Amino acid sequence: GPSFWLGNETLKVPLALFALNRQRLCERLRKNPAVQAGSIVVLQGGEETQRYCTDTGVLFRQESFFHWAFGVTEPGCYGVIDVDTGKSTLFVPRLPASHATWMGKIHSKEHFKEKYAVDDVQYVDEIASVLTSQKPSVLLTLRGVNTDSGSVCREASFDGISKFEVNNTILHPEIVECRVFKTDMELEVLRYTNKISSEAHREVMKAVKVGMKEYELESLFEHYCYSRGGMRHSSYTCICGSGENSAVLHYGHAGAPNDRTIQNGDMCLFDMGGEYYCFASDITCSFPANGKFTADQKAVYEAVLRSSRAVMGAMKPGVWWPDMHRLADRIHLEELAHMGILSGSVDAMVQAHLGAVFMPHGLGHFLGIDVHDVGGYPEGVERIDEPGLRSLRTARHLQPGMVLTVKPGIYFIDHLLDEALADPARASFLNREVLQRFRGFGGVRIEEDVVVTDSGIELLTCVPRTVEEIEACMAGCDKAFTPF
Amino acid sequence: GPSFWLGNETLKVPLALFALNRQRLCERLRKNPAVQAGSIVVLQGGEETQRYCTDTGVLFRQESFFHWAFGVTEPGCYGVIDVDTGKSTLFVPRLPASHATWMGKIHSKEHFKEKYAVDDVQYVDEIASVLTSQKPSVLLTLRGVNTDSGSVCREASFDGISKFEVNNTILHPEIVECRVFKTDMELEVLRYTNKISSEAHREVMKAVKVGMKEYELESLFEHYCYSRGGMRHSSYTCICGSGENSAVLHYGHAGAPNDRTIQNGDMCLFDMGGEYYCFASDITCSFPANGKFTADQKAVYEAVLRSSRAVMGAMKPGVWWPDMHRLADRIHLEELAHMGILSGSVDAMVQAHLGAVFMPHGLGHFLGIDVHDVGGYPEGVERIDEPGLRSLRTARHLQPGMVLTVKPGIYFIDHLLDEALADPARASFLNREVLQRFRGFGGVRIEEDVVVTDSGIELLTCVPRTVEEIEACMAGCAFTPF
Ligand code: PRO
Ligand code: PRO
Ligand SMILES: [Mn+2]
Ligand SMILES: [Mn+2]
Ligand code: NA
Ligand code: NA
Ligand SMILES: [O-]
Ligand SMILES: [O-]
Repeated sequence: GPSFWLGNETLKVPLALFALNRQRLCERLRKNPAVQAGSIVVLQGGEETQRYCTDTGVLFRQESFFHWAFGVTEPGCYGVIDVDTGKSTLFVPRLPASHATWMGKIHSKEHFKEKYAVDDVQYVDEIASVLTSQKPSVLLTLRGVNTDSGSVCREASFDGISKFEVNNTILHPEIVECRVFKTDMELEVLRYTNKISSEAHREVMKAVKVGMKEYELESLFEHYCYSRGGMRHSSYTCICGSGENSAVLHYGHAGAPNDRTIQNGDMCLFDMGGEYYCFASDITCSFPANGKFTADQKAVYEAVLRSSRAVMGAMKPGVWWPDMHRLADRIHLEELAHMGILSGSVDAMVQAHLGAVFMPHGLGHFLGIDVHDVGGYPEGVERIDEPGLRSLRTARHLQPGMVLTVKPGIYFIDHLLDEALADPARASFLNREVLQRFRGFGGVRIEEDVVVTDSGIELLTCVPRTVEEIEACMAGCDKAFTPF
Repeated sequence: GPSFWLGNETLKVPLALFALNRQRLCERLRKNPAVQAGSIVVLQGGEETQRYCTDTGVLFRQESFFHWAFGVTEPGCYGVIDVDTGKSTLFVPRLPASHATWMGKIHSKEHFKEKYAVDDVQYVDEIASVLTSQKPSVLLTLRGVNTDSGSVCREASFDGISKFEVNNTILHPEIVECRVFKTDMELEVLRYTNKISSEAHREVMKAVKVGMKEYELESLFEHYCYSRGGMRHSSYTCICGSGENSAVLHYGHAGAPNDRTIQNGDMCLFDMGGEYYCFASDITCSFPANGKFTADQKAVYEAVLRSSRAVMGAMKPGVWWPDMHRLADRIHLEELAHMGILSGSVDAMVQAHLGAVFMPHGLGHFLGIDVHDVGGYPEGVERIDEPGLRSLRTARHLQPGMVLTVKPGIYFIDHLLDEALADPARASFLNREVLQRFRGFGGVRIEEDVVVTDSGIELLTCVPRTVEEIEACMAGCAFTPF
């Protein structure tokens, strides 16, 4: 069948990938007691947008549920799926003649049918007529709450939909659950996004020089990803934190826009991941700006390397993800004590939630169509009300087919450290004489993308990780490393 | 005073630029007989957004009127200007403690006051209280219609604004008119955006090889602009049309995403412009993919070079922009006749609107903080309902301080050609046997950015333009990323 491809050495993605997602969704819905015969799933694609009130077009990126079901790159579409038969119909915009002048060829419906390997193609303005002719029992539309943003998914609507029976409660948890479990075809794409982003991270490590602006490496990363990988988008805004900025978890946004000059002695924390055909990657590399770890940098870095590898070694089906977070916390505390930053009983440190001072974010999250992927907190799964753990984006147990980021880190964040020092329950663990040395250090984060398998995990990411490997890469020796 | 700067060799932009814009706006408003004493201009800045229902942040780019007045890069702000005194107050978000963990330093109000060189800074949640104490007659807010998008400008609103008298009609025409005329400080930024984008176009011409994907050059262009120019954004989505795609005017969008392989014998039409601190550039270069113009390519290319230079040579204060568009049409028709594509009276061709078959878009437009800048069709300036001219984004007369793109082109667009061939009023001019050879040629566009001066224009763009210059540039043996 047909494939999405951007030529050169980019990945051919079979449109069969999306056909399989539609089949899986129907199979799940048919087993749902709330679903009656003759139901039709109705999804609305994203539309073109502009900057504010201007005619400056914003580059269109498809809505993630719609992409998952159809793989369609054009704005203004709808898509429906007959649950009982699996029959898929794509609705495409009926374009004005002038489109041919300004935007390009006005493709036929048959062109789109062949391109996307759907069963039928119709024009958007015909959706009420076409659905009326099929005499559905109920239309199943998308509405639910994203547990990372708090936003409500946009339910499909069209002229005449009020004449149909519409249910907007059934679909969301079911299509979310399908997205949680990646197919082998989806894993092929995520292997590829990790391949290209890993290569780009290695090029950045080779290119980094003291005196550069952070954004020079953002630019280089995205250029590798696009020109070599066909990744027109990143999965999220690049985080290129040097020096103290490496303690800022989502550094690089408009308010802190990767605009610091990299200094000798700084640590760098570069959290970047290209997106290919709306599939994510998320990789974080930490390294010394000048290519040589100091003793202090090595100690903090290897503490996080230890927790990274311990978690990857422990992950397998049945493991409760919050237990992996607590494992990372315990290892960070052990290593911070071994460094002289902390002293006393590590058991007592754990009981006092001291780990969250140094890692105030969740250990990792689902990854897929969205970098913070859906389904972390389905009904019944509760957020843990403790420091650090409350920021986990899932409290689920691991099962084969899930894709997770594993992103432990240690940071020196002044207001968190100062809170701890003001707190009798935590203050005694801290050795200020040693800690003062790490004020303004920033932090280290080491992030891998992995698949949960029957036997453990498959590591997708391929970047240098030991001190020796990283120093070699920065010296231009990027291939001299061996993944976990 | 303070300046915006992204280090290295990037441009230092004084915040005085925005203070001058605020002064100019107040001066204009004070002369408006409808404006009451004690009026306060109230603008609302852009807010952070995400992709659909996800938590995937979209990189924030400031709303253009707000940027013009304040130069503020942070989301979630408001800004007000006392019309009578010119006093400026910026309102910034009161951030939660956790911002320091996730997003960065929680700057003081004093930090923002010094950064932006405004008269005062307050928190957004105090805007009603602050405005109340100033006892304004009327709040002047922004509402009007953009004549390129047809969208309505988003009017400022805040909790408690209902307690004020608000006028949303006066401001828009006045702040639009101010934006039409660029200050010397604004022109310095537009010289810089043209400089970097010109350099990036030259690098692309040197890098193009047969067999590359169009998007490889989009990527290279944006990388040059960001890494060397500090241009995090482009002014618009890059248009990298090779072969027949060079006839597609806004090629490169998600539906036609710069994904063709460049072939031997193709013409390339690359329309790209980096954005610096929300100031635009817009440059188009046309050239043969293989570095050597054929006879047919040279003829079409030099026709557009001729109209480009003729229009630039005629531009000066008082010139009616639609007359320049018609000048370009007449030149294109003359040249297409010399080539043998057309035969007959060029006068009669013009009367039949044949020029619009080959150039269906407007000759050019205002450029500034938006690439299609505001103010092309103020009240009293009408759109001309004729082929080609109806797509002009302004029908104004030129005045000093206006910044315009000059972008003639000739394209071979099947459905326009087919219409013309069916129409007896136009078909007689077209020589089918010659035209057939140019089906699938694509097109040529040559686009310069210029400023109207007291006596003529100033050219901002600097790329190779003659056939000799282009061939020498592409044969050049500087920018090696990895
Ligand atoms: O938002 C999150 O969950 C991770 C934590 C470090 C940066 N991104
Ligand atoms: O939209 C416009 O006015 C110009 C025409 C060529 C492409 N951009
Ligand atoms: Mn990340
Ligand atoms: Mn242009
Ligand atoms: Na190096
Ligand atoms: Na900029
Ligand atoms: O991350
Ligand atoms: O253009």
